[PDB]
Amino acid sequence: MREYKLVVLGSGGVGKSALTVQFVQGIFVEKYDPTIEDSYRKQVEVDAQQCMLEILDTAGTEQFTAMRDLYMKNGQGFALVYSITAQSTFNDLQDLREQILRVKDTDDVPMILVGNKCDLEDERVVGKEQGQNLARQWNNCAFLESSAKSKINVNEIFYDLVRQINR
Amino acid sequence: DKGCTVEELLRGCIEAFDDSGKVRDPQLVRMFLMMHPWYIPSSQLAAKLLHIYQQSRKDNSNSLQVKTCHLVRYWISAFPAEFDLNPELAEQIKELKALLDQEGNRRHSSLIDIDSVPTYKWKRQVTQRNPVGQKKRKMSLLFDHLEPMELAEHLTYLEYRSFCKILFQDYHSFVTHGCTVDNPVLERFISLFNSVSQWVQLMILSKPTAPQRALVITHFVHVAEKLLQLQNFNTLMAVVGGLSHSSISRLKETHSHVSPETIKLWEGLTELVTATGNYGNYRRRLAACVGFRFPILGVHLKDLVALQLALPDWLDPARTRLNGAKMKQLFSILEELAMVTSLRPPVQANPDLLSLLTVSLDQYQTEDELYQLSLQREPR
Repeated sequence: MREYKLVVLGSGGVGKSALTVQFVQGIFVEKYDPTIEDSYRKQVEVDAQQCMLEILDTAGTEQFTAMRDLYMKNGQGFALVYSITAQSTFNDLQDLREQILRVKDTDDVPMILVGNKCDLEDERVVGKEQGQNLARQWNNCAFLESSAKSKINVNEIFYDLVRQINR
Repeated sequence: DKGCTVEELLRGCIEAFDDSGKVRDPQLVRMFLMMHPWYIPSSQLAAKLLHIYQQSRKDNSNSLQVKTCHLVRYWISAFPAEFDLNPELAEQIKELKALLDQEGNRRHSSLIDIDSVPTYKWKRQVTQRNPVGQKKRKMSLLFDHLEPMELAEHLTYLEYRSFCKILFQDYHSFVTHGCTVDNPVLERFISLFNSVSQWVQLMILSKPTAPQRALVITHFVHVAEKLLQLQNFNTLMAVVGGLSHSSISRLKETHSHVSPETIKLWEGLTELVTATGNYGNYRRRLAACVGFRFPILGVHLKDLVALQLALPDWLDPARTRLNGAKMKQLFSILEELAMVTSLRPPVQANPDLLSLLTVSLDQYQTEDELYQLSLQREPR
């Protein structure tokens, strides 16, 4: 069984922690503890392969630059999450991608572009075509639209991330 | 137990004391006295204690009176900084002191004193001030000849001197907002963290030839080793992660000139502070520590933010019953962060080198500027 390090990046009001907890812990969290080792570990089958995924959530660490660089260095896949209700949260991902591309000297990095809070269609300000065009520019990487509350494309985030890692 | 309200829990904290003043279960009263701003402002809690004391006075219940006064005394002795900083809380304590002088007839009035607190509020408002036109390049020439341990020690002191200025209000505001919003003390601490990292980066990119840059890399690896020996995990992360910045990691030619022993020790230190396994190595080392320890703030901030976003504050939609688990879990972290201020680092430090270090850490370069400097040192 192969082990995957998947790092979740994003701005403040994106709810990336919501996606992480929904993916690993599920809808019922009943007892929760984020200081224990296997709180971010989930065993998952993708493309007939059994994999152990570890999610590195940058919940309150994005202000500590050293920790951010070690996240980028240590991480195999990167999920850049934005909120479809805020344009600024979408624009903030370019600098994040550049920092990943600088920590890893190459340009080819396993990465998925995620538009979260997709169910709030009445508040949407960024079109799906924006994320499609950007992911196409970003070495034609994966692009998805998800909703942690509506349980849309939660597992597919890391499914497609693992696919990109194996690709 | 499970499903408590702020009124029931405050009453439980009152009942936890003895008529003599003995505290029976100090963990509960210490928990609620620190954690209550999460749910109710401190001035309002003081007003509730005031009302309980008055209502007990009307019924001549001496036990409830003296127990309430002992709770207020423990509150003042345990968290004096908040009593100096919060004017409304101090006004509530003033009113309660007046009630004690009237009805208690100075029998319990001596139990409450608000200016017995050796506190300096302006410590959090005071910012540094240093001369212009310093040209403080003497630190550049100096740190080459500086013993690693010594340097480590001084860095520790600096960071520790900032860490002690952080109160519970700052942690609360951070965890609530996810970031530092109108939080200058914690913002200053984080800025000093990143200043240490960027200082490592600048000190390394300052040398013009690759073996010299490799030499300063080895030096910073040794100061990180000494920081670990100092049981200062916070600054360790600052320099180790600073050694893994994009600007320095892409310096392949200087990275050829670092000895393999240095590489072994360096990768060991980087593995110590890895995020793999939810910082398991770091957590295990910190748990095994005895004596003074400096936890990496940011792992624990990550835990607090995770707890805040995942679990609800209240169990009912009316927002009156406290989620007992969350409050406990949060507490288990924050108390630890508090206990760090209980011990001082076993560090000798001459203030002259402190001043030099601060002036050097002050200089700020953007990420792009350091990357450009790296490109100058080694093009593609």
